[PDB]
Amino acid sequence: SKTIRSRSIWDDAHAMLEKAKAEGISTVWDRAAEQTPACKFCELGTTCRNCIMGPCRIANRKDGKMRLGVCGADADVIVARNFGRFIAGGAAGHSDHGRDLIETLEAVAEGKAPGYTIRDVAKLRRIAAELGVADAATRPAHDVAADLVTICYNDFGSRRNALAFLARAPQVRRDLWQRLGMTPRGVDREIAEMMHRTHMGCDNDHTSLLVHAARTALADGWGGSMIGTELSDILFGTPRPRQSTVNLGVLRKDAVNILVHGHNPVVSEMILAATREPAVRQAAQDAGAADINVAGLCCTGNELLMRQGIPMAGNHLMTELAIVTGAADAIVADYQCIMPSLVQIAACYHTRFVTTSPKGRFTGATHVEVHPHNAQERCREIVMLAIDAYTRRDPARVDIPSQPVSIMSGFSNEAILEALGGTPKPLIDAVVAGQIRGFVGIVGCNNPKIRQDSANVTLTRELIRRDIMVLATGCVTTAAGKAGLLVPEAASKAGEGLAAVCRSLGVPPVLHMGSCVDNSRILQLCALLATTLGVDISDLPVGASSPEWYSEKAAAIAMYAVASGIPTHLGLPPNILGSENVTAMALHGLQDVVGAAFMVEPDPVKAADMLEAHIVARRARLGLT
Amino acid sequence: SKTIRSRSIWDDAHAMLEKAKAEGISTVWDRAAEQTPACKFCELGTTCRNCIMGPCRIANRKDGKMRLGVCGADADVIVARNFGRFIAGGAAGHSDHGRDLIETLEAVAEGKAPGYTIRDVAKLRRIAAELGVADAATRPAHDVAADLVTICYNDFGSRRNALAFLARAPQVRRDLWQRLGMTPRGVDREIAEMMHRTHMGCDNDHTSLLVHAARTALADGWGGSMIGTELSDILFGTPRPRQSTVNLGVLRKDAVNILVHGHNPVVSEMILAATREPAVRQAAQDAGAADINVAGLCCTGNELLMRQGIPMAGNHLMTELAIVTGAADAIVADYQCIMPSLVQIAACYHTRFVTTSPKGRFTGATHVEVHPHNAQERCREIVMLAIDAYTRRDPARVDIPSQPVSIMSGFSNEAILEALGGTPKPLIDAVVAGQIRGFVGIVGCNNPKIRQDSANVTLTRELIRRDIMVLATGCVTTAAGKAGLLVPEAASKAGEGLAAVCRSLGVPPVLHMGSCVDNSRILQLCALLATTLGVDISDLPVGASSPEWYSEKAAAIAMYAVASGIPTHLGLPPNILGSENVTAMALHGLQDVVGAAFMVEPDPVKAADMLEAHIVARRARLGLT
Ligand code: SF4
Ligand code: SF4
Ligand code: FES
Repeated sequence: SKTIRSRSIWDDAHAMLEKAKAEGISTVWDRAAEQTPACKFCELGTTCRNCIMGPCRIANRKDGKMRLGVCGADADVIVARNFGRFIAGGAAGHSDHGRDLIETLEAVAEGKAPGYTIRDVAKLRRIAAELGVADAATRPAHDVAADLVTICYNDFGSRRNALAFLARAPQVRRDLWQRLGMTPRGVDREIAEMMHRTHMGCDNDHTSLLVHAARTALADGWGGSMIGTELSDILFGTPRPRQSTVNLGVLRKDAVNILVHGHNPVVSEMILAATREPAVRQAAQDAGAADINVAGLCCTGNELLMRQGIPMAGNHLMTELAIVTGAADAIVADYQCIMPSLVQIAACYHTRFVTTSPKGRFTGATHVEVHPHNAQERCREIVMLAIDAYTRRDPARVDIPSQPVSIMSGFSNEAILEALGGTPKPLIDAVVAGQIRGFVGIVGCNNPKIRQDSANVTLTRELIRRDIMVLATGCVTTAAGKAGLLVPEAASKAGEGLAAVCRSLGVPPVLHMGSCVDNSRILQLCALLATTLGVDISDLPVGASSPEWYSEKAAAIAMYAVASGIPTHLGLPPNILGSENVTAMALHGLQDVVGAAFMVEPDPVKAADMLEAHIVARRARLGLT
Repeated sequence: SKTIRSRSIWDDAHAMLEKAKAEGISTVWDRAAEQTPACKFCELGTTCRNCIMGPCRIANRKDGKMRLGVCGADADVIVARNFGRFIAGGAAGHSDHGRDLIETLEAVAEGKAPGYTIRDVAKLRRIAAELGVADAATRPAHDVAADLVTICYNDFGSRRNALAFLARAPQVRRDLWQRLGMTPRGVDREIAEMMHRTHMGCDNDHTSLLVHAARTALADGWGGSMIGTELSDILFGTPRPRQSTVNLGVLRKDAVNILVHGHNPVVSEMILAATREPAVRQAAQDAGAADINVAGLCCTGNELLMRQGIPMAGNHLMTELAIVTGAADAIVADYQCIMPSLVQIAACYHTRFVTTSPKGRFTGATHVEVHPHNAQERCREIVMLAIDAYTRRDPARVDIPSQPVSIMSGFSNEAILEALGGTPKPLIDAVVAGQIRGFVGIVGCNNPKIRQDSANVTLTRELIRRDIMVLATGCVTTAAGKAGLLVPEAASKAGEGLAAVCRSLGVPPVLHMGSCVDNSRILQLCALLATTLGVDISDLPVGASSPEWYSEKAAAIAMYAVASGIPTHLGLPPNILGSENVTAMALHGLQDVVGAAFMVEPDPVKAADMLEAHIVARRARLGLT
């Protein structure tokens, strides 16, 4: 229908929205329509529930009433406090993700994690030496792991002056954070101090609350997310370039289709291993299946895509539609961005909805809790549930749409530097020469307010055309992939400068750099370039963008990009427009403080113009053409 | 007027409300009226702002729409997540409070905190030995302090299985927390994990979220609050019984009046020490003042009351009215419960409003930031500001309304056990004999929804009539004090059994046990009694009540009281009544799990009936009349 066509740009999504409509299944778009219009105070941020002297709303009335809360807080404080807690929720998701990776590596170091090993021992020694472990190159790998585990855990403590990975930032960027009071000291500490500041009668200055919001988000990018990325590479291998496929067509009628959903790869890496055991493959064969086919959703799909080339089934707004195919025999979920509607839609079919984390509980789900010491045993049990669910699949309701699209994935910073001969010198020369005018990381989510991936794909096309290389992470990866932009042949869709560089390296114009925690790879690349050139990150021709973000995590990623000197664009505004002072600080004031600011622009073509203008100005300050 | 009469039960509050009305000064009651009626969805908790697919509201509509959020969360999840963040904000207040006391003690142990010492070396050695410091009885005091600092910091890390002070709870209670997965592991970790669970698509089971809320609150009472209390006694002294006074009459017309506001006594102890320096006193008398007069507000006033006997000017809803007296020459604030309206009301007078913590910033306030390495220097500077403001006090607008009421304060557990001869046996004997039928800790705030202190005083009167001893902390202290119930002579207002025990020990029927962190003193006392009798805290004839609470911290205290087996009464409900399942869990379901539950009752007499009934049932299970 006209309505179905306006919800997404993808054929596989349209087909499933027709199927869901015919079957009477409501989707995220339907509930988004119901929640429209939204509460004007909640939209603007001028509402507060932090105590039961309230709840309060700030209104502009003729009689001057309701200008302040019961405690006396004005709109600036109330909007800033809400935005501060919004950021802290996002940093906390990445905080727990990074914490689980430390526990897993500690379990490996102690020999209490059957089925886990240190896949990349060379990276473990490099990271441990970088963070100061003594004799990281020669001591036994388990000892080196235990000492890195200790360094990581101490960043989750309250005794550090600065996070351990903060050393990667240029000295000028560290001096700036120090003068401003933004230096992140502890991953959990900043979140706790934010929750304390936003309590009634604590931090009642909107400038102070936003400064600590930056510090909280910086504890994510250079802490929770960076620890998660680096330890994931140690535990499961550093990504290298590889081919794979994307979209709902990666589901097979003839196979047990297991969709992994969530973020943490500690579970899905063992799910994948259980599917390869001979006895488990025998059960699938005894059930009439040709194979066991694992496919990814959202960031845990990105994780298996970067390290294993596991095909990605879809991104955020594709998750419900993947069950509508009738071929999803099991959804295995850990945490974050797993819509509870999946439980009800799975109940419409044979699909087993299996939760695996103590933090990711869903009423009505099948809970098989997974920890490092039992993951190999539990994941074997979970795949068996999927094989059993496969036997009850109704074939008359199976409709897997579309043909999978080829993609190239696995562009970690190690892979990037390897493709350049080992140093960033060829990369820097291309920028100086003007072949690659700059880099933009397009990151983030889908959002029902925006036609699915319309802004992600348009902005990607606009940027590579202007010789601006795109680094894609998160749910943008699937948008760039389904658009055919994640393959080296996509250089024909770039400008002459970017196309020529890409064709000499054999890489696509859009580099898939992983999941949402892997946005720390972009911080690492930016820090590595600024240090080499002897400048700040705010001098590099770079930018960040999330045209269709939804989550608190995307807010925290955008905030730590801005606080790190990266001009960051958002397609939709946060719930802050009720305060002009907070809005001006987010859009303009931060430029005077951290060298970068937020941009809110729903037109992806204007967004490309704005990101390009920042790049052009930074190129001028570097003395480039 | 009739309106002024309905806002408070006290004459000193009535006089300042009459004064503020003639001077055209809006108070917290005026703003509460503007915010009434409140938003229904915010009141019920059935609104969510956790992502920008929303904001969402859950409504009971005839057309069936808006039953779920955009992500699919129902009312049970949305209300439970809101309550979880509500609890986390309260636990974070106490967390940063305890973290600051660890920092002060560490600065003292390092010799980098002029003017601070270890005023109770005896308690330092006892506590450090209790938590496992080697040779704590004989090693140098600073060395023992450094080891206790390390132990305390580790509870602010992520490597422990249980907080250090949890060993105080009886084994049966620790085994229960373990089976339920409620054991608090890290003060900051539980807060960070709660913010992760409440992110979209993580924890979507209201039972699970509520269980982690109890864990998050238990990390407060047995962690942040208990560390804050014990380290404050080590740094500033263990409280002992002493006489003092309460209400706005503690302000002197002929003296420089410095009101200390907030929670942390690291500041106000050095403020008081600054007013006792001879050269500082000479400056006040050279300015025309008879002396410098320090008086307390809220919990930092409780701290100076417990350890120094400093008179208390008032509690929560008295803070604005204390400036309206015209005699408040300076307000010294740290953090929590400091209404931003105090800056505006101080601007109506000569009053200087001074902030001292980097976490408690107020636009327009005079910021003199205090840290252990410069507190002695800065606090002298703050008192000099107070003397200078005193020279500008307009005498025609001064109106100190009442005569202070005598109180007795300082009833730490150490003081209680000393009064009993060193063992709990005389107390246990009184309870077995029926002279003291039970204990109820009356804790918590004021709230404009309830006539100030009307429910606090009425419940306190009702409980001591029934031979139930009351333990008072927080802003209840000022209510019980102004009603004359904090002196030994108040035994005449108690039943025959409690009066006899009180006259025998020479103590009041209401024992002031300190600030809001000092509610950990109540947990310690219950744990000591349960351990001595070989039962659970849920077997003791005990109760908790906050008849006029408002803050997130009061909610957190109530949650860890219930989770520890103490039946807890709230005069007003949290924003949870939009979910019957969550309300039934808090009011009934928790009884089957932790042995206690919440009670919501705005009638203080019925609150006494419910509290007394729980105590009677527990006396029966112990085999008592
Ligand atoms: S903190 Fe202030 S603005 Fe927020 S609900 Fe409480 S009284 Fe209202
Ligand atoms: S988390 Fe769910 S209920 Fe809350 S605002 Fe987002 S979509 Fe709505
Ligand atoms: S729902 Fe209460 S203000 Fe938006």
